[PDB]
Amino acid sequence: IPRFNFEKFAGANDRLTTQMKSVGEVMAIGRTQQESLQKALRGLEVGATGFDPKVSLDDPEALTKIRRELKDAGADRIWYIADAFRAGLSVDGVFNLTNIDRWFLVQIEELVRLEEKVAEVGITGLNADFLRQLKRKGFADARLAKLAGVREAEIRKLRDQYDLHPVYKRVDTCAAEFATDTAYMYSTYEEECEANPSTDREKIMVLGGGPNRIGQGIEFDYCCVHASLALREDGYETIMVNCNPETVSTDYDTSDRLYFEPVTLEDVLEIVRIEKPKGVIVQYGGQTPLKLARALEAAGVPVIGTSPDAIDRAEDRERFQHAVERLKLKQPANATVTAIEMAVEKAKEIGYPLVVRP
Amino acid sequence: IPRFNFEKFAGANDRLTTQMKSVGEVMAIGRTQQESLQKALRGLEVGATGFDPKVSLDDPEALTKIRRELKDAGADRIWYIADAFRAGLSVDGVFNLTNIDRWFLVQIEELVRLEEKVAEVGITGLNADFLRQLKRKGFADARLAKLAGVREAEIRKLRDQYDLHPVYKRVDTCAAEFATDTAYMYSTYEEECEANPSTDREKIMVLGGGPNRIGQGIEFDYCCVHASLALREDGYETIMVNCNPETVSTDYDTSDRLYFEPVTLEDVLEIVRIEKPKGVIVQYGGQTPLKLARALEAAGVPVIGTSPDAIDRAEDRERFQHAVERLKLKQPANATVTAIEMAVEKAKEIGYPLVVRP
Amino acid sequence: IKSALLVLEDGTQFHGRAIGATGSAVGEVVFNTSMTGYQEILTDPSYSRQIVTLTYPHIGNVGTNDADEESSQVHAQGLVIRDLPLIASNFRNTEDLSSYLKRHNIVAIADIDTRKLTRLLREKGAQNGCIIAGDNPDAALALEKARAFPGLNGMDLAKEVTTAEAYSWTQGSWTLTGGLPEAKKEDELPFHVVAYDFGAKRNILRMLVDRGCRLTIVPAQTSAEDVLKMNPDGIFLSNGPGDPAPCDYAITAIQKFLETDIPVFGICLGHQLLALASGAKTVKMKFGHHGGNHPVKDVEKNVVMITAQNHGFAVDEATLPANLRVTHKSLFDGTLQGIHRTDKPAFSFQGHPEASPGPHDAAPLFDHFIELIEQYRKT
Amino acid sequence: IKSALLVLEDGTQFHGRAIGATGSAVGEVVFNTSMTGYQEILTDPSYSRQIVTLTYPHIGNVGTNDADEESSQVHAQGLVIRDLPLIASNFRNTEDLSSYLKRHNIVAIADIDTRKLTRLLREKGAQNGCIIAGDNPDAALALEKARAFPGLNGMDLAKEVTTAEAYSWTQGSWTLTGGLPEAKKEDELPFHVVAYDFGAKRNILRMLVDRGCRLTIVPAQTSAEDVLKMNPDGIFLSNGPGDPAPCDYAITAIQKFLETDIPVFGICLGHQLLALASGAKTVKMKFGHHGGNHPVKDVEKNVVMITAQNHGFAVDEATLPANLRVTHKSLFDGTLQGIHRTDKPAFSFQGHPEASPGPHDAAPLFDHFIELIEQYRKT
Ligand SMILES: [Cl-]
Ligand SMILES: [Cl-]
Ligand SMILES: [Cl-]
Ligand SMILES: [Cl-]
Ligand SMILES: [Cl-]
Ligand SMILES: [Cl-]
Ligand SMILES: [K+]
Ligand SMILES: [K+]
Ligand SMILES: [K+]
Ligand SMILES: [K+]
Repeated sequence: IPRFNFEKFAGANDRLTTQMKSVGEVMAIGRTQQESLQKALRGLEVGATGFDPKVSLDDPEALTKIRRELKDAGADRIWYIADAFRAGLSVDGVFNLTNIDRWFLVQIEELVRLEEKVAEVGITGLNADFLRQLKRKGFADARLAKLAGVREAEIRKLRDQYDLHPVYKRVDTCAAEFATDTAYMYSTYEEECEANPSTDREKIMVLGGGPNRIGQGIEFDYCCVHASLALREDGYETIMVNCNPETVSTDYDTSDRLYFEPVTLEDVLEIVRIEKPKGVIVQYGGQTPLKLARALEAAGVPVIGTSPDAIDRAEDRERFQHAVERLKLKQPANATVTAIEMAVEKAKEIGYPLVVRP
Repeated sequence: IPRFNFEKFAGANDRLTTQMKSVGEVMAIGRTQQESLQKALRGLEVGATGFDPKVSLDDPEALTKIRRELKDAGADRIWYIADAFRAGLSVDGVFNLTNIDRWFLVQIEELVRLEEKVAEVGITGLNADFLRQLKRKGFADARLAKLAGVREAEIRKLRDQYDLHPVYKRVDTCAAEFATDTAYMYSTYEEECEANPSTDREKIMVLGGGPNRIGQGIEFDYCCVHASLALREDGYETIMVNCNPETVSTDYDTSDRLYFEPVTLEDVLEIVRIEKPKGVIVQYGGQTPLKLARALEAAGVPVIGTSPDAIDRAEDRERFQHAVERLKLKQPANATVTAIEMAVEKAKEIGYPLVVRP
Repeated sequence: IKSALLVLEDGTQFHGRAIGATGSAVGEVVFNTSMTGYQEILTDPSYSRQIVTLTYPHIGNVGTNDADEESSQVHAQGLVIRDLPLIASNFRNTEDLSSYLKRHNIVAIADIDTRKLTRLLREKGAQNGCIIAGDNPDAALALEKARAFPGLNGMDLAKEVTTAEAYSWTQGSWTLTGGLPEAKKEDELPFHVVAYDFGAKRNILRMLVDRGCRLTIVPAQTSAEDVLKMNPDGIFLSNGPGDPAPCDYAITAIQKFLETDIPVFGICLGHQLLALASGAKTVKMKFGHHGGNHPVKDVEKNVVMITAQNHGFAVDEATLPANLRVTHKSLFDGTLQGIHRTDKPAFSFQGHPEASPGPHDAAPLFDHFIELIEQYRKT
Repeated sequence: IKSALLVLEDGTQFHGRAIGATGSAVGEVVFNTSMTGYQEILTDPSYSRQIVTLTYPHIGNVGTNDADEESSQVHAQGLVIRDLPLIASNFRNTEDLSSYLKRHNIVAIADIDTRKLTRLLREKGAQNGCIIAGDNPDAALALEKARAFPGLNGMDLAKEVTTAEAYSWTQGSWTLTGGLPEAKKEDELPFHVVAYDFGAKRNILRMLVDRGCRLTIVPAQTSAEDVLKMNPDGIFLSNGPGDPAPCDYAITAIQKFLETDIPVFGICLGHQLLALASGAKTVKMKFGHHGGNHPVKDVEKNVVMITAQNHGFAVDEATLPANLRVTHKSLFDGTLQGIHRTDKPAFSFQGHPEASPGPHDAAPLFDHFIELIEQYRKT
């Protein structure tokens, strides 16, 4: 799945054509197309958890937008396809507009249908059997929590309850015809696990930043690789978690164990669950892994290096100001406004020119 | 199917509710529901030949309009249902909006699908087998002609070629379990014909006005009934063609023979074809039969009473103005304006107040 | 394209489409006027060896469901309809008609002029026929098989569908709310009736149960003796396929019960049997009665009831023995519909008081039976 | 919920969904790495008595079509896949996989951990197994069936799939544009080759015809004498199921041919038979070769070809007679893939030069056959 950055280019034409406009891409592996696709969406780093809706069901105009979005593809098309199915459109209808093979479309419609049942039955209808079937389709805990009206952590606890965890398969070029000594894996909901984690060494896990986008390029990946190379050389068993296909970080040669997965809380926790690393590094992959720190720590993950709290202190405009204050350092005059008329006054205080940060 | 007249009440609420707003109704008989519905459509007298489109395929807002028409039923819903299927909405999506049983909906969908093939294959694709299939589903020659991009008479010719004519079945209250001496018939594309026309008497055909509407009411049907009662009494064999379930015209008692059929050129020609009447009266059913007169004659029907030409003379404002002129009679001053500024002038000529007639 | 063809004895061919199993079917051809109830009809044993034609064009609108099965299987030799709906649309549907047919291995044809077919049978009387559904239906062959059909006249079909071994039935009628109920416990049923199975419709049994009867289903050929031994509060003679005439065993037995004081009630084939055992004569009707809008008058009360009919043979009114009074007649053709023994507690009805499908109008016929029973116990 | 279950001899169970016929299937279980060509695979007679597992998860993406049938029927005893796609999506499709399966009455299961199964087969070697598709499939009983399977080792399956009577083959290969051709005319094909049907794949014949060969397909058990009588330009030995070893009749016959100067070419089973006939031995492999990406070296030319493989037995290279020279070896495991007689106009290939499905890399193997034939005719 390609990664775009149209928001940064307000006045740009955002319809997809023959001239590339994507700034990067994510890759995913699944035992089935549905599983593969869903995993790819949740690793895209756009805030999606799968097929999150774009338009409201009770929007009178909804069909008009959906139609537009389908006929003239934008970056969001994938999501408008599912919205289309939620709105009553048919696979043939969608086909006629998009030209995307029905083989793919039927799979998306089916997922929408399952989402509709989840919404309906609620968390209460999330029985072991059904939950399993949904996981097997690539459904993220977060997506399922949205539909059921719960916290992601609730679905996760529920899986824990049913002992519903993925298994890991390995890439081997030959469809298992030959054995592999390499550890290049992906998760899935199947029977046999081929992870076979070592009990031998001290493990260090490095979290990558998924697809590249403006602000989050190859620079973060370079650091992730260096970490792996250095510690491995140092004698640690290095574990890389990433899903950017363009990078060296996803080259099997770069780490002792590579998990080609979505850099999400769900995905990472499952790996940590069986690897039981000594430490996890979250400061090298850019924003993506950084935004996971606090939840990882919360879940018991052994996060190494500068703490999530220390990170937060800096990243928190208020915690920070306090510290600078404390250190007796210089900072430009600043205020936190709520209302317009508030700003103008405060602005008076602060003095023009001004830096207005959302 | 009910008959409405909302165009006559501009400021009125045109949505269907629990308070009746219809001004009349049409009825149709068919061996199948498809056949039955299409015949009724074509007999409604609103210019439909069946499921004629209401919205453009290539209209960006089409889905939005359709949706609305479905959700909040108006007089045109039935056509909008077909448009919905053409536009890519599924049977379930349509159900959800309209609550009309899927049993009916799938039927309409199949008809659309059939129309799309017709559009694709064109007139060349109209082999006997297919054409016959189409006829069996009640498709009108006019509908097929529009899809095929031909003249209605071309389809009719095509049918004559293939020898593809309808058969007549009779109404008998018992599903053919008992014989009947009454000749209350309806057309259908089947094997066995039950018309059994007389060779015996001179027949007179009377065309009805179809459903009642504002302006074309019971008054026209009363005349139709009297023509039949008089001539029948006079010894002719009286054949009535009408599909208004409310009227005395459609009472088996009123005539010798009753064809409960749409009053259209196609349907009428078929009856004529086999009855070979002595004359046809088109002067008593209102506008309906009147508009058919020319075509009927052209096609060789023995129209009696005032000639279609004669009728046209009167109805054509041009022809008329000459006849008044011809006779040295008085008529209000009139003009035929094309442009605005042409009228303003002409109007100065004519003098206010003015009677603008489209 | 999946062809199917139906050929009648006279050589009349109807070409259409296959909607059931691949294969051939041979039977007497009949027409049924029932606008609803196709499933119950199909599962009616009385239709054994018969090719069923339904006059109502759209057959299958509501799908199928186990509750709508009158027997353990499909008895109809074949099915002839005008149109098979695209979908089944009813909350009770568990399987579409076509799927159902296939599963029961029934040869069925759709898309034929059923009307023409119906008028032919009415006009010229019943005919034997054959339906062939497959890649290249052979007309000649079809004609062959039709022609070769033995015919239902003199055919004892009752022995063919009857139960192998006796059994007990204690199940009541379905309710919208409760569906088909749980079989009652013997101690719950007041009377004990012995039912001869001549290809019995489950609704007859169920409605008997509703009246407080515990049943004992017995094979057709069961001996009066063996029966008497059971100490029945009543004896019931069920409906069934074929000619009632050739069923000597039953006739003989019935005669035996008639010497007793035990109440006897026969429905349809059992009506014919009763009649025969009383010295009456049965005939084969032109086309018979198959539908559910049949008016029948209770001559006694001078009241009409709309009934469910399904018969090819009737009892000759003109040959009735004096001990056999007439209780009901058809308003359609005047044919014999009911009779009661002047001297015994035995009566019968040609139609189907149990309907299924059909108007409930004739249900009270059961009621009389109960009376007889209750009064027989009093003594 | 339509259950299905696969149980191996070792007792390993795979719980899934039934996607084909109801019932049971028993045979040796194998894995095939072919990401495409499933239909061709299923209709391969070499797969008789084998339960086929496909490694690629989505099986049935492009539905099915006649043109994609390698023989009259589906010979695979059963089919095992990870996922049966919601729809078929290809212009060429005429029937979805499930329907087709059901049509050919095949027991097949979907939704199982095909990877687990593959790994098991690769690690522990081939195993016999049983699939049960039904309401409540019995594991125990499946296990017994799998344990009771006699095993392919030493099993003559050729005599089982062969043709009753001999026939003529004159049809060429399919084309995108034209599709399958119309049978050529006998006077259109320069050569006349006699082909032994050990369960021959259509493509093999079609491709021979493309090269100008008019075929006479004979029953496996055909005498060399009966054959020679035909004055063949050449003899071809087809592919087939089971152990080549137990096919005495053919080895013997071939031996005869080898005394002559007629050109002989064998493919697969026929390769094996040719080796046996020359005094070589065959062995049954661990799990064998089944897929379409197998690298095979032409030792003579030092070039590699990606080939189509489907064999459980192989010719031992170490037992090769001096009159047998090695022409090809697998790059995957080093096993024997081709041989030529040093003293006679005879050679064979273990892979499948005709592919279908698979890479076309090996089709030139055919050309060499033709040279032998033209040169034989010169003489
Ligand atoms: Cl731009
Ligand atoms: Cl569930
Ligand atoms: Cl328009
Ligand atoms: Cl066609
Ligand atoms: Cl017909
Ligand atoms: Cl499994
Ligand atoms: K990237
Ligand atoms: K009206
Ligand atoms: K027909
Ligand atoms: K499973």
